[PDB]
Amino acid sequence: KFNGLTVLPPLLTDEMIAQYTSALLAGTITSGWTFGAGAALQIPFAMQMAYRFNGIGVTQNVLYENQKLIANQFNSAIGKIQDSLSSTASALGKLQDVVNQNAQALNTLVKQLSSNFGAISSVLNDILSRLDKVEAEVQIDRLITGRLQSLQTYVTQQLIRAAEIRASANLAATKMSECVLGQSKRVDFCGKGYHLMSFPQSAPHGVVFLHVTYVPAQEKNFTTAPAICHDGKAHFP
Amino acid sequence: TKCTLKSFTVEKGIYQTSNFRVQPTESIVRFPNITNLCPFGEVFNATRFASVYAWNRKRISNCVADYSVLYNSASFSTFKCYGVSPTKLNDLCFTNVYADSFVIRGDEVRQIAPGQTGKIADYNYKLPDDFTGCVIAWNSNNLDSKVGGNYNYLYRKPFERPLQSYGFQPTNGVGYQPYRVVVLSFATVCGPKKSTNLVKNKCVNFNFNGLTGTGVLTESNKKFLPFQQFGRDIADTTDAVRDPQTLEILDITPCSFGGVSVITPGTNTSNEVAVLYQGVNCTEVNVFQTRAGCLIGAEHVNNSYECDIPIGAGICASYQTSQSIIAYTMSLGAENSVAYSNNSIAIPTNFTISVTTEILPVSMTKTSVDCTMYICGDSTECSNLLLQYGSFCTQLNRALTGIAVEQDKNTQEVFAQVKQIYKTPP
Amino acid sequence: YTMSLGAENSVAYSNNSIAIPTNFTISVTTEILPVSMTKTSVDCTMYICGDSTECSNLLLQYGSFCTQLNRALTGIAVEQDKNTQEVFAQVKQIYKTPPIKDFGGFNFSQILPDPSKSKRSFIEDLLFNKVTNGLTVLPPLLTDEMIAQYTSALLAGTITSGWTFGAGAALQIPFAMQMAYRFNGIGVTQNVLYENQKLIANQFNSAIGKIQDSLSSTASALGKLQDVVNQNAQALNTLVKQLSSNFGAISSVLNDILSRLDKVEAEVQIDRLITGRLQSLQTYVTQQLIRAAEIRASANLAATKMSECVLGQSKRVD
Amino acid sequence: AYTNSFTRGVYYPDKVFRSSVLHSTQDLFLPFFSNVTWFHNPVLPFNDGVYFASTEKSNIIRGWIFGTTLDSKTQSLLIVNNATNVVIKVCEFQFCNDPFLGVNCTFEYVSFKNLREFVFKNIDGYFKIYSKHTPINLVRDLPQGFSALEPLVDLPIGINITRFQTLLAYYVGYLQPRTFLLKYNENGTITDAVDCALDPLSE
Ligand SMILES: *[C@@H]1O[C@H](CO)[C@@H](O[C@@H]2O[C@H](CO)[C@@H](O)[C@H](O)[C@H]2NC(C)=O)[C@H](O)[C@H]1NC(C)=O
Ligand SMILES: *[C@@H]1O[C@H](CO)[C@@H](O[C@@H]2O[C@H](CO)[C@@H](O)[C@H](O)[C@H]2NC(C)=O)[C@H](O)[C@H]1NC(C)=O
Ligand SMILES: *[C@@H]1O[C@H](CO)[C@@H](O)[C@H](O)[C@H]1NC(C)=O
Ligand SMILES: *[C@@H]1O[C@H](CO)[C@@H](O)[C@H](O)[C@H]1NC(C)=O
Ligand SMILES: *[C@@H]1O[C@H](CO)[C@@H](O)[C@H](O)[C@H]1NC(C)=O
Ligand SMILES: *[C@@H]1O[C@H](CO)[C@@H](O)[C@H](O)[C@H]1NC(C)=O
Ligand SMILES: *[C@@H]1O[C@H](CO)[C@@H](O)[C@H](O)[C@H]1NC(C)=O
Ligand SMILES: *[C@@H]1O[C@H](CO)[C@@H](O)[C@H](O)[C@H]1NC(C)=O
Ligand SMILES: *[C@@H]1O[C@H](CO)[C@@H](O)[C@H](O)[C@H]1NC(C)=O
Ligand SMILES: *[C@@H]1O[C@H](CO)[C@@H](O)[C@H](O)[C@H]1NC(C)=O
Ligand SMILES: *[C@@H]1O[C@H](CO)[C@@H](O)[C@H](O)[C@H]1NC(C)=O
Ligand SMILES: *[C@@H]1O[C@H](CO)[C@@H](O)[C@H](O)[C@H]1NC(C)=O
Ligand SMILES: *[C@@H]1O[C@H](CO)[C@@H](O)[C@H](O)[C@H]1NC(C)=O
Repeated sequence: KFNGLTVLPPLLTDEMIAQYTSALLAGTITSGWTFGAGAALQIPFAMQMAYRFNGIGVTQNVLYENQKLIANQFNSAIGKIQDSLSSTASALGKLQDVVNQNAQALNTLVKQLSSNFGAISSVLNDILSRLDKVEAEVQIDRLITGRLQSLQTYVTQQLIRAAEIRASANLAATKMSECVLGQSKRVDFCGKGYHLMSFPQSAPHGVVFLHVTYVPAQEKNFTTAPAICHDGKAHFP
Repeated sequence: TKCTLKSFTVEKGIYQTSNFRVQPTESIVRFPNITNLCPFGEVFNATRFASVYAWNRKRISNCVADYSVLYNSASFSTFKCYGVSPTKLNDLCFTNVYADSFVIRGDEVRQIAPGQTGKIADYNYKLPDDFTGCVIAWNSNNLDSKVGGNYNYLYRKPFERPLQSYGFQPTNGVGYQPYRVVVLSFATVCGPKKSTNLVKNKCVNFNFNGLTGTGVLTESNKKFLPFQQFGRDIADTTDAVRDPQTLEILDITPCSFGGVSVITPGTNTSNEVAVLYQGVNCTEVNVFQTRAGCLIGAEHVNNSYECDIPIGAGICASYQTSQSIIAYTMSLGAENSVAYSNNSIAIPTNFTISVTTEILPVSMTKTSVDCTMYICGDSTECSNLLLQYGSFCTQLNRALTGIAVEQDKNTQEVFAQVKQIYKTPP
Repeated sequence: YTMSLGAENSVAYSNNSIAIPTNFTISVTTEILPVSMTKTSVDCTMYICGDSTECSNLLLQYGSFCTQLNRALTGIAVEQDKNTQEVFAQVKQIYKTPPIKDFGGFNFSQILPDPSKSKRSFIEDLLFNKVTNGLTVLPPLLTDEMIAQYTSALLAGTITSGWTFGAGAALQIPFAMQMAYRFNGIGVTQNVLYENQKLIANQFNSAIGKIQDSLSSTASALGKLQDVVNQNAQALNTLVKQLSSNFGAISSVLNDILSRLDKVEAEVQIDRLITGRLQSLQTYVTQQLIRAAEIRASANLAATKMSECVLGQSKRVD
Repeated sequence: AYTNSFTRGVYYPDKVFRSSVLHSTQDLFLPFFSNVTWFHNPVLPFNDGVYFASTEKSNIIRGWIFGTTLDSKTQSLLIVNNATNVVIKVCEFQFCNDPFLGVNCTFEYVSFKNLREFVFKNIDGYFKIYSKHTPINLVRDLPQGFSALEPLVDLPIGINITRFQTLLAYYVGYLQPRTFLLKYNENGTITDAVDCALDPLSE
């Protein structure tokens, strides 16, 4: 378990990440996107949402005339996230998978110490206690070659996995810059619906975004026209 | 599955556990219609024989030595070998060989064998004492004798010509009695190989003309040129053969094989499971021939649902209604005819604010392996050998150090996007 | 010759001169992206050892390799379905068009399905024509006849309901009114559409026609997909050809070690073939992991183009 | 005197069927566009192996001798074609330095209108014959066209052939170790070839 394998701590502790997710969130609540652009500028939270609705082509008065409904929907929806996360761990599959793959890689790297690779024993001290150096070196070359090939394989796996996790980190960094610090217009980049804002929350080895999105609900059919004739001239909306 | 995963609990999924492989039902052998067997009748039943003091010889090469049958047959009463097992005469061979031969009174006639007893053997009658191959002998009274001892029989180089006439006579005593022998001294001479019937359509182990394999053999339309014996796939693999006895061409195909995979709900729910034999036809192995292979232990269903456990080729499985494993063509989603026309629009009259979780990994566990301590358990004798492999340990530890530093950078690039620690009002 | 980078053009700039387009061309430009490899699995015991028990026993001394090589290829194989899922399964319902084709004079008939075709569009049928052991191949989870229902659904949503089926329920809207939104989305005022609607339809219908001719005239436009097939075939053929290599053993025909030598000599010789074949397999698996990481980068790009570029209207220039 | 081999002197390398496929092989082959000797006879070196070809209609060339001395000291392949028979024998023959006609002994065997073409090589104690017959519209030189020669005889003769002679126009070329790419058609015949060493396009 400890045969030259070691785990180093992160530079940032989880308590430091929790301060950064607090800072990002407190900026996002008190000051909208402005703390992303430069100095944080305070703005009342209803007026921030009024800008964010206007950012999806919904007129500001559609917020203010519905503010208690919108607050009740938002507060209720946050409550449903706690229930969803409480109900099953299987929601965090993307994080638990990254922990499990590393544990399987190290357990495979450790179990490979027990393999003979065609030597008389995989316990190196057997060879050294049982054989003269001229004989022992022919056996130990097999264990060295086998163990070295196993270690090169483990490092090759970890390089490829580290590139996959870098692509995920660059995606998360892009998500935070646009989707928390701004209001990304990029359809379905910030969850389903028209994007409003998102709140980051820290997680072991990762990040969780709560994307908040306007989704249209009840709807009606109408007869429609591209334009209307008045005094022979055509009017457009 | 529990053993494959090294666990007593198995979560819902599909797991590969083993490889299924149709077994060879028997071994076929094919070689051409047998020909050019060695003329051992011309050795042992010869019309005349030289003296043991003057042993003759004849060719025993480029012809197939069926000598195991000849050694048990009436051509010899006794046999021996100078450099081989006597039972090997069914299949033994040399690049060249010859049958040295002679007859005499039995004490001298015994010299007609490789390195045989009495000085007349090394002086004339025998093959050399170091010579490879075997010899045989029998009573010579049918021709190699005369009433007072035959003067054509005699005793004293090996297989060559100081000498006198032998006692070989029909009235002779046990040491004087007429005897004759030959030494078949030592690819071309080879003993005959057997062959089987050519069983088609079964999975069979096989030999043709000294190539071998395991596969299914079937009649084919492929037009080999007459000297061609074997057919090849694009990448080295044998795909057809000529039968050496019946010059038609048969295909080869590998005996059917594939991953045994276990469909299961969680063991924290049920011990019922279903097995997918990937790729195989159900004829080879409550049974359902999917496009992914034969499935066993699952019920085919005409409904369709979201894909719970995937199989392949549009098939999925789940544990459902009192309940059992079902397999079904997956539903892509409920269909919907959109109410389009040149003048109809739908407009929403109300909204829902959704909140949707999204989750992304950012760091691996920062890990470092001291490659010298991993490869060598503190042994200096091991470390001194590891130096012969040069830079590899330094290189591997450098590569893992690059990964380890990058996890801090990933965490920095995600979270350190804000220059100040903002705090809320109370 | 020393190549030229392009035609030289001095822009006629001055502090009071502007150029404004009096007209436009609608254009249709193809873009092609790989999304999945051929899902592949290898029985390393059958690959390394040709059903020989002596070889199969020797291989046990190497421990975990045949397990972790199966696991590595299985991880890649599952990821191919995940890529295909995230590209195509972006829509909650299989939308379908009405029987009528009152799309304001636009003509999608070449890109919509034909039920007489597997149910695919005519342009999808061009594309399906222009692309062409111990080792095994596994089928994709979604068949070509399933993917064609998702491309039909995404397309029928896009035609009938604008981007709205990406944001929520598919709200129907007439196609000449959807294009007025698309024009306002590029800052061209919507009356430019209506005052040019027949011209815009003619340019669009003509441009769709030219895609068929472009795809029919040369395979070189479709090279990315053909190359992904070529690379996997070339990798598997290399892995098969390596079975014939001797690696310093007396012959790569495994039975012609066993039938020829004494057991100690045969085991020392077979350990070469095991080492060589196992190193050849580790090489192939490493190639497939790196190739699969490239295809995953292409699939995440394609999935993003599906979300922004089909389901929406991206302002991301080029 | 000399002429040129052009496209000729390919032969089936092994007893194997391959079809609708391109295959790479390395062997003693007649190099493409190599110069070849010309004759209407002398005694010649075998080199690594021989390409031999003669315009024929009446068996004017009676056969060949292959060996080292071609006289008494060591075994030699007398090869003769005599009407209904092909006949071979292996003696250290006591015949003249060049046996002719007008208008040890360890083995023996029995089996212009045209060009007759042949290849001979002696490897690992085995002697090989490959051959082809074709009708023709040219008899002054080997025509630029393609037809792979196919095996007739394959025997473990064990003799070290280094020299040969014709028995009595014809041409002599010599094989060299080269890599060739062979076009096997749908019917399992070789139908075209490339020698990788001929030019950079061939590489
Ligand atoms: C804008 O450009 C279009 C072509 O893109 C012009 O349409 C063509 O006009 C000519 C006559 O000038 C017709 O013969 C062609 O058949 C038209 N082409 C198509 C595809 O319809 C159009 O006239 C231009 N409009 C303006 C205002 O300049
Ligand atoms: C849409 O365009 C297609 C061609 O892109 C038109 O199909 C052709 O129509 C003519 C007249 O009916 C036929 O002669 C051709 O054989 C058709 N070709 C094919 C491939 O079907 C189609 O008519 C157009 N439809 C609409 C509604 O405009
Ligand atoms: C719109 O009208 C059509 C019939 O014209 C009907 O099928 C559809 O369900 C209606 N949709 C709504 C939201 O009322
Ligand atoms: C082999 O012998 C059988 C009869 O015993 C005959 O039918 C078959 O054609 C022969 N094959 C050859 C290649 O001579
Ligand atoms: C697992 O099984 C236990 C009983 O053995 C049960 O209490 C528990 O709810 C089960 N969990 C799930 C997720 O099914
Ligand atoms: C192979 O499977 C198909 C169905 O996939 C079946 O029709 C066929 O009969 C099977 N072949 C054999 C030899 O059983
Ligand atoms: C599926 O439904 C059809 C009728 O639509 C029926 O004939 C068939 O028997 C059903 N399948 C099974 C496995 O029973
Ligand atoms: C809008 O939806 C909410 C529930 O989400 C409902 O309480 C409210 O009455 C609805 N308002 C209208 C005008 O339909
Ligand atoms: C050899 O070939 C060249 C052309 O490649 C030709 O010019 C030359 O005359 C030939 N020489 C002989 C000796 O045949
Ligand atoms: C060919 O020559 C051999 C002797 O070398 C002779 O036995 C045979 O009869 C001849 N055949 C013909 C057809 O002349
Ligand atoms: C073959 O060798 C024998 C002596 O072993 C000799 O008598 C005979 O003349 C040789 N053959 C020829 C063709 O000379
Ligand atoms: C043939 O040549 C080899 C060396 O190349 C030699 O060992 C062998 O004895 C020779 N055989 C004869 C029959 O001359
Ligand atoms: C293959 O052989 C058949 C006759 O067996 C002939 O009809 C056909 O034309 C040949 N095809 C090729 C490509 O040589």
